[PDB]
Amino acid sequence: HPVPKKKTSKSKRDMRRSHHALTAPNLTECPQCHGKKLSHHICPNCGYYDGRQVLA
Amino acid sequence: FRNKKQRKQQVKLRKPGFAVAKYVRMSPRKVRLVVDVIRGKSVQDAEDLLRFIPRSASEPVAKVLNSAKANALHNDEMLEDRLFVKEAYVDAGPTLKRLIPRVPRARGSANIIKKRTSHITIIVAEKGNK
Amino acid sequence: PRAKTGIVRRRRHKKVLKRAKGFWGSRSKQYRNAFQTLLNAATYEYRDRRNKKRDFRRLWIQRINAGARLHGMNYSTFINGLKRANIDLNRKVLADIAAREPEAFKALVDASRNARQ
Amino acid sequence: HGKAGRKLNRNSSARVALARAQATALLREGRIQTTLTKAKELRPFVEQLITTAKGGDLHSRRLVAQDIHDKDVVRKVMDEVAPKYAERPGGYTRILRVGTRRGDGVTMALIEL
RNA sequence: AAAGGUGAAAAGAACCCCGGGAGGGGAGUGAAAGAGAACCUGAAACCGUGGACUUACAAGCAGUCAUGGCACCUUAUGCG
RNA sequence: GCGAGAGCUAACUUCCGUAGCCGAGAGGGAAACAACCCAGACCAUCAGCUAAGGUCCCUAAAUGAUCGCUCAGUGGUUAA
RNA sequence: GUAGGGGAGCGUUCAGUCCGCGGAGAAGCCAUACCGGAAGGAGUGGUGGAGCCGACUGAAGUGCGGAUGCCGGCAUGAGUAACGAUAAAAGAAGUGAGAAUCUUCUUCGCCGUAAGGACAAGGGUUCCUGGGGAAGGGUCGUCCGCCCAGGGAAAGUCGG
Ligand SMILES: [Mg+2]
Ligand SMILES: [Mg+2]
Ligand SMILES: [Mg+2]
Ligand SMILES: [Mg+2]
Ligand SMILES: [Mg+2]
Ligand SMILES: [Mg+2]
Ligand SMILES: [Mg+2]
Ligand SMILES: [Mg+2]
Ligand SMILES: [Mg+2]
Ligand SMILES: [Mg+2]
Ligand SMILES: [Mg+2]
Ligand SMILES: [Mg+2]
Ligand SMILES: [Mg+2]
Repeated sequence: HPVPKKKTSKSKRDMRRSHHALTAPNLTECPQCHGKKLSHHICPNCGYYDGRQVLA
Repeated sequence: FRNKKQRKQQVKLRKPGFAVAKYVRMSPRKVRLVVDVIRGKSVQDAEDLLRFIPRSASEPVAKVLNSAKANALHNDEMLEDRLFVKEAYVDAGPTLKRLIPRVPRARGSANIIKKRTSHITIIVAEKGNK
Repeated sequence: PRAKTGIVRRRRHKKVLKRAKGFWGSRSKQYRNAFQTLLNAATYEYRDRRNKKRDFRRLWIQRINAGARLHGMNYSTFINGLKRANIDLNRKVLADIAAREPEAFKALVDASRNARQ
Repeated sequence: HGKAGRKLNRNSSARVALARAQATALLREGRIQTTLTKAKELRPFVEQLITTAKGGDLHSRRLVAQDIHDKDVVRKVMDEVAPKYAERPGGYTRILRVGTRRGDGVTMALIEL
């Protein structure tokens, strides 16, 4: 059964989509290889997290 | 000035800071989400965010951002340390079809369609506001 | 020979459409709903055009007896005493004489009084 | 209000054979990288297993021999790996998160010995 | 079944830049590339980007009339 | 509404007479409301008089004047 | 003022005349506060790039909001429901522009009168090798039963 009654307008619809706004990563520059990494993980560039970890 | 075609031939029409991804098979509605964070901040940040943004649309949006910086830096002789997204936006696409579902009003009903809808374009300028 | 509908419909439609301006959503954009908005729009146009005169009547009166009352009479009493004097066929829009120019309206009041007792 | 000590992802038998296999591998390689949560599961299961191993008796070794099915792996944990941690109050495993992934968008990590 | 159109002429884009690519930005040819091979025009629905005025105690066939604020002055400082 | 029948001297009933409206009739009144009351819209007006209806505030217009009545909110539900 | 009748006209294609306009740019499209009693008609500005107004007369496939009307295009439902058996997968290693998915190793779970193997019908190069990455694959894709090219199929006795 249960279908929608009318089409929804552009206005109300985008009003619905009010909330889907993306949160961009809050970044920080790595103290070691000087490229921007992500908090509480490894800097993908050097591999350094407190001294050194992954080999890249 | 002179007239119409005079202006037409004394002037060649540049496009500073501009580049466009046509036809990337993807839905533009998605791609807008990626793009919206980029727009307005310095092309460096833009490269960073885009490196670290979990959407797959992030990928060709970064691929384009550079080309438009690359166009700015070479063809427009601009300053990469004054550089920022002046504008970016996404639309269109010749939404794809093979038309393999020949439709006799039945038995497959309605499905599929795969939007080509991307058309990602970004435009770079120098701040100079300071 | 045939005459295709070309550029005829489109023109008419474009005209209707252009009549629609600050019209909300669908009304201002797609034809049919615009046009049929414009039917009721006609109705309200002509009828309110006959109306606004009743409206302004109301307003002016509503001022006049206001000032009258500021002086101790009322619209009934004020126009009664004023017109009781063949003096004033004054009538129309006299409201702004009450609003803008008080001393005048005062004199008209006292005139309406001498025309009573 | 669901409240308990355990996490599962798949069924009851699976979470075993898997936690057994991942323990087996981390002890084999010394570091592996897997999805972050799966690593969080792996940590204390393998840690307790390091402690069955130290203490060094045949009993201990046959306890280990239940979860760890590769005789080479167990001999390594028992003879090489176990004893090596001695003055260790217990608990060498640490967890490092690497970063998100392409296909499924899952953040992944290294668990290391 | 639907299915047509670069340009007068292939002169149909050497070379360079971003990219594995697709794609585009220059250069060049051309009257024009505001013609580039998804190549005449290119309406409308429909999706966006920027701007102007606006909106988070109000019951709404979306209009209509009346007045005030604000912004703009190419049939256009007025009955705008 | 009137004058009858069928009906229960019931029906936003059914069937004839008879005026008027609706139908094909906008405007004012009856809060709302085809028919009821007043009045038939050629077009413009930020002019005036009235009709039915009204003149405490939502709403224009006497919180009128004089002689009573009614203390029940009767007004603003019916009878033996 | 509804069916209905009567009167004047507007706009569109074609045709004959008349007057002409156009690469210093036609029609068409775009905007627009002007004109007309209405259908409507001009003024200029932007697009366009090869043709076209005005007048008179004549002829019409000649005027759309409806017909659950026709072809097409694009919305809403929405980033929703789903991604086609609840036989789980795991780590290392390789390759690559990019790998949860392709390759290898080592384990794991599943069928085992099958979910193994061989034929018939039917399908028609789907086989093999080397490539390829558009679409097809319900994600991905370096991969494939998809795309390209080359190769491969042997009968006196089997079946006819
Ligand atoms: Mg609890
Ligand atoms: Mg819990
Ligand atoms: Mg079991
Ligand atoms: Mg003005
Ligand atoms: Mg009846
Ligand atoms: Mg009533
Ligand atoms: Mg999802
Ligand atoms: Mg829903
Ligand atoms: Mg849900
Ligand atoms: Mg499946
Ligand atoms: Mg399994
Ligand atoms: Mg079995
Ligand atoms: Mg795919």
